[PDB]
Amino acid sequence: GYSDRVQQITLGNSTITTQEAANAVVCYAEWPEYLPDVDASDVNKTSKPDTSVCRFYTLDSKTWTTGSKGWCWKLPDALKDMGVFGQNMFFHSLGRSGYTVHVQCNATKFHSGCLLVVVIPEHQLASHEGGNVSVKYTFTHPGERGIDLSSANEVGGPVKDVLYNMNGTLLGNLLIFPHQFINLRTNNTATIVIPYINSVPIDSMTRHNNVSLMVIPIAPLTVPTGATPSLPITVTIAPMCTEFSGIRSKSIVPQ
Amino acid sequence: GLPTTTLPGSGQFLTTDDRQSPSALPNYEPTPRIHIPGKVHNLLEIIQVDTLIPMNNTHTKDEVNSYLIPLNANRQNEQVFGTNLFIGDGVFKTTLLGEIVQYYTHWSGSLRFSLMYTGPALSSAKLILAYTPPGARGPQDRREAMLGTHVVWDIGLQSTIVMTIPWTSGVQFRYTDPDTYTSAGFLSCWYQTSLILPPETTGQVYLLSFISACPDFKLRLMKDTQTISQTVALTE
Amino acid sequence: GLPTTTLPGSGQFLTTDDRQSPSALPNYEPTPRIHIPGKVHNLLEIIQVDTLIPMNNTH
Amino acid sequence: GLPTTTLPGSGQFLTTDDRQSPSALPNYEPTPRIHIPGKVHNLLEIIQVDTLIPMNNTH
Amino acid sequence: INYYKDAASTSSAGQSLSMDPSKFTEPVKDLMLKGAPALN
Amino acid sequence: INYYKDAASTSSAGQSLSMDPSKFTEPVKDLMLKGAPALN
Amino acid sequence: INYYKDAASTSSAGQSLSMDPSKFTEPVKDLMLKGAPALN
Amino acid sequence: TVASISSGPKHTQKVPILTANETGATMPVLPSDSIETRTTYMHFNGSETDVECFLGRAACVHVTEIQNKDATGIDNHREAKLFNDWKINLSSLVQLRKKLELFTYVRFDSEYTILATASQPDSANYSSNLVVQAMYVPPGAPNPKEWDDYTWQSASNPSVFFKVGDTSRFSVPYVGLASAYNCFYDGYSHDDAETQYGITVLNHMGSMAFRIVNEHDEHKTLVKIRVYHRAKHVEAWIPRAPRALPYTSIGRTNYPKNTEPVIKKRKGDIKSY
Amino acid sequence: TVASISSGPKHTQKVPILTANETGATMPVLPSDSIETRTTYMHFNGSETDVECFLGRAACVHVTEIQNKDATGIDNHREAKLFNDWKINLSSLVQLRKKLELFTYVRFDSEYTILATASQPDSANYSSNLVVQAMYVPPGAPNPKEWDDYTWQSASNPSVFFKVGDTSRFSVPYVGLASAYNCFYDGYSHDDAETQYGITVLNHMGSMAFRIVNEHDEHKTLVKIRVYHRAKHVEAWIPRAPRALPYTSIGRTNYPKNTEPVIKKRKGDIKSY
Amino acid sequence: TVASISSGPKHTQKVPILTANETGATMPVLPSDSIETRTTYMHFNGSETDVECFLGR
Ligand SMILES: Cc1cc(CCCCCOc2ccc(C3=NCCO3)cc2)on1
Ligand SMILES: Cc1cc(CCCCCOc2ccc(C3=NCCO3)cc2)on1
Repeated sequence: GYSDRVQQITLGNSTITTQEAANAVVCYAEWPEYLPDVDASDVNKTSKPDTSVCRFYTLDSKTWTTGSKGWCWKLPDALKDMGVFGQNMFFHSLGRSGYTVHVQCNATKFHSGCLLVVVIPEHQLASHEGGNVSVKYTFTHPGERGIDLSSANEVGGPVKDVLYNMNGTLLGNLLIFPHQFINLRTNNTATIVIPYINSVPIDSMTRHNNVSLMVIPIAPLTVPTGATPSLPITVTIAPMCTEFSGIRSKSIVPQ
Repeated sequence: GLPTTTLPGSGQFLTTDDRQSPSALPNYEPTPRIHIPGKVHNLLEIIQVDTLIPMNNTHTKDEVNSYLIPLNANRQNEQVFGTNLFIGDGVFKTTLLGEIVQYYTHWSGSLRFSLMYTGPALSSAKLILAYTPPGARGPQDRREAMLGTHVVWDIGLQSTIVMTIPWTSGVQFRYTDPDTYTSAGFLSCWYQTSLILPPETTGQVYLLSFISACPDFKLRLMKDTQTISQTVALTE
Repeated sequence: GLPTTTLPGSGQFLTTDDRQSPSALPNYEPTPRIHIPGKVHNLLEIIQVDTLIPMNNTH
Repeated sequence: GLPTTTLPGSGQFLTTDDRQSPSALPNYEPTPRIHIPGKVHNLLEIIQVDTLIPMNNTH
Repeated sequence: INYYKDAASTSSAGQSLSMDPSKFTEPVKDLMLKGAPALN
Repeated sequence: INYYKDAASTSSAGQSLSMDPSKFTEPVKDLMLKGAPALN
Repeated sequence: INYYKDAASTSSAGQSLSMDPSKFTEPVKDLMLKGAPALN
Repeated sequence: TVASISSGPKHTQKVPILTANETGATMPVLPSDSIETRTTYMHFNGSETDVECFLGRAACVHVTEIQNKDATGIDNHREAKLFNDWKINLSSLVQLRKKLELFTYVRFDSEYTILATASQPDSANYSSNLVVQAMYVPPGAPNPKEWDDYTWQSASNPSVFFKVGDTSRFSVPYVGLASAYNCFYDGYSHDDAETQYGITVLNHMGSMAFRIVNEHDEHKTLVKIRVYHRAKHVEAWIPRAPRALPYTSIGRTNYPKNTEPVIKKRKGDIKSY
Repeated sequence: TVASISSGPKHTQKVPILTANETGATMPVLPSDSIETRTTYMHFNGSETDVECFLGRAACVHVTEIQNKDATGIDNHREAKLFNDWKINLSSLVQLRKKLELFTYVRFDSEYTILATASQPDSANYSSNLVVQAMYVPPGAPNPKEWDDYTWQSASNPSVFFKVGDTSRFSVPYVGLASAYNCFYDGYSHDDAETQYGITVLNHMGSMAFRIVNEHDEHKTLVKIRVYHRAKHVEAWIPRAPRALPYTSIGRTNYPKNTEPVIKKRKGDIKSY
Repeated sequence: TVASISSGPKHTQKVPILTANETGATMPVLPSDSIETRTTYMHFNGSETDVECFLGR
């Protein structure tokens, strides 16, 4: 009586149940694991807070309306302030982590709409100015708020044009990245497990984000007659196999 | 001193030849490799992942909406969409498949075309997808369409339908850039019965459509893509 | 570095010589051969089929 | 005469390449080596000896 | 025959002949069998 | 010795030394023996 | 393959792979053990 | 091998020299069936009549020309021969053509040799040294527009750079779409009422493009390119009647009107020697 | 290998063509799951789509130019192109760039070919023969200031001397600091509020510098350098969506404003063929 | 080859970090004598610092 459909994920002191899942994706078919010695470089023993950092943090909720263009969060940024995960983050020189991402959106059998939930490794954004204008730090570190693709261009911020993925590629091809759809008629959640993907064994958690999670409405939300025209979307994310190394004074970052 | 003779071609530089060269950095030790998920070995590995087709090309500036094929409730007998199968041009051209095919001169193989339905769960519909092999015109009505490769799709719990365009061909390779002799057919879709919405519901519903290549597929003779060009060198 | 000497004829192009060359299309896979009746191997095979002589050349 | 083809790079001088050359002094016999304390083999051997840092740079 | 000492100086590598699209085409956590229902 | 990797790059082929004119000179359905009457 | 007769004409030598810093880092007459007191 | 066996007088009921040509056969009659012969050996193998040998020597297949000159103010490089191209084909020059069309389908690898020589028809202080860059542009590739377009980057398209006066040589595998190249094709690309008829539809293999890499000197320099083609690994099927009339077009069988009698008229009778 | 197996009529409870794309998988459906097929073999290996092959041909990555002229009274050699340099990078010319950015991280050895040709745009008696000396200047090395500085001694820095008109070729191991080169980098060099964003910070590999060794003749000679790069021993991870809009800068993803629709609009309906 | 071995807390009478530089030696102290380390390998030989290489271009 197991269905692909019902699932339970327990991680730390927190549990999620979905009764309307559509399997789960594990990026590149690899599950998060700690850093092996053969791959290690820094000689420091690392710190593995385990259950105090590897639990589920639910970010603040978004509201899908007929005019929504899509939202974008960066990792580990989105979690920069969650509990002890965040403290560890500002206090060590280097850290490394994988995540379980669970995006939630329920409706009824009269609604229609379909969101794309995708994880993009190394999502370098484009400046809407063109040329070689850079995208300032603050703009690519929105924190739990994430970036709202239907917000206005700002100065020093990225471009927010959806048919171009914020980088000069077409929305249609985002499907080459680990992703899952939430089609109100099928699905009510999306779950993706992200292994740590980098060109170095461990890195800085503040100067470099290693994935952007993106939720994009593709088939517009259509509510039943005289229904309220909107649904909330909630994102809950859990660091998994986290390791921190090179402890010290506590980083100070712009803004 | 051993006697030699040099042949025609001596001193030429062929950008495609593969020979040994002296290393400028004798004895240098590269950084160790660490493990990174995701290694690609063949472009054939990636063109099997499906991506969305902007089938609804009828707009005037690129929009999220050209990915949406609309469906109308209560129409009978009528046609949902049509396209030829020049995978290197037209709707296909910006898709990952289209985009890679363009790095090669010839392609052969089967294509997989699927449609995912997004209408309310309490609605229902039966569509027919038809592949018309080279030699006939794009079908003009379902009767015409239904006499070639087709699948009656019944919209249900299972949200997507995967149609295969089996390789139908005299010549074993076709050109990726559209060519007549080498042309592959048409793909059309019609109401088999009709879309029906539940009460309290209204308007258009949309289908999303994807394209990817079957394991069947072959691409050969690499060349340059018409999809990118430039007028002055870029700088930092 | 192995010492060499080049002989007279170096650099010439003789349309009748038969040597190796780099392939411009590295790794390309040609279309499979299928069977076709009629293969010719030697011109000596075909000059044994008789053909008509315009003997009455007087026109 | 063996047929050859020369590749791009022929005739270049790369200061870092390592090949054989004719000796200008054929048959010459170098002076014998005697023992000298102190032979260095790697620069890695010497950067492990500590030396003083002008830390007080303020002059 | 390599004429040179360093590995960078050797010619092109030889075909992976690796090829495994499943990391890209089927990264699902619970295995899907073709023919069995997608969602149970 | 081939110095190159691809087959197209090798020199000319070597003599068929196949030679069988009968597909061209005697494509008749019932075998004709020299010396026996042509039409029986 | 050396093409030439004299040794000077051969290419560069090959890595000492000798490496022993102690003549430079620890030329002390009585051996010092790390962890034991420097001056007893 | 015997070329002739010994054979003596015959008085038989077994006549090898009477046949019925209506059957379509060429009966294998020999000197020894009708005169008295002596033994003789062949001393010969038929080596140089092998089709690999027949089609295997380089033939000139194309002569084009490009010039190095100041492109300043040229509105159409292609038109100034600032670079030029060639719609690859093997039927344009007709010596090699008659040889290939002795067969219906042909399959082979090609070895190309490209000779480039320079000319300076009007007053120059010197002869400059130019590098040519012939590059292969297959069907559906950004055709180049100026002599120094992004196209010439040729990041995915094989290109060779050689010096004028020298020769370039490389070999391309059999690039046909089918199992053989059609020397003839009695078809169309589709059943339209006005579409071209022939092979040109079939044998459209994309074009080759040449240019000089050098910028301009004070004088002008004419560079004339000659492409030679040698078939290697030849396979030929279905022999046909040799070409009798002159050729008029690449890819059609058409001959010129009011052509001249191709059979030499006797100077004398049928009876004449 | 079979490309298709033989398969006949089906009337089952087992439907391989109905799936749920919401899952993120592309189910491996074949022609034989939905029509009746016959056996056919592949006859093909997928050799020429190997990433080593795809990135393994030389692409033009840079064109620069230097001149040989009397430096007497030149206050800024660099500025007179008495020598010039190049801030090494592989993203400046954009044909090869789109190919590499199909991947996120890439690791390979490089083989460089450098072609140098000379031009004499204004009245010269002759063409001189110049030797170029391109030398690699890594980060933290005395950058050269005149065309004949002590720098050019290059006692510890690899340099190659070749003749104009010829080509130089050598190969450099993978010099990246990490395990792979980042084709993309969503980071900064540190957490400052105004520091540049991208890879340019990451991929700063030092520059390459060229000069003519020859002193000056009576005329001036323009030498134009073209650097070609071929990846050998390629390793690529994490495929990404291909580049759709035009490029504007080395190292940023930025596209131009008021760009044009990249998807071709139908001439007709959705229903059109 | 290990570049660093794994080493944990220490509370000893054996102090490798106190020395007398007046002796002329450079005592071979390592990260693992004064912090807690994890194993890591060298992945490197020191090839390009050989004097033959240093003076050989
Ligand atoms: C019949 C028949 C046979 C042929 C010849 C076909 C040859 C294939 C394409 O030819 C070329 C030519 C040039 C190059 C080339 N690459 C780099 C420089 O030139 C590649 C393929 O043409 N018609
Ligand atoms: C990504 C990415 C990859 C690359 C290429 C890096 C190549 C390493 C440095 O390149 C050179 C270039 C030239 C020379 C040189 N030595 C003597 C002459 O030229 C040495 C290294 O650049 N960006």
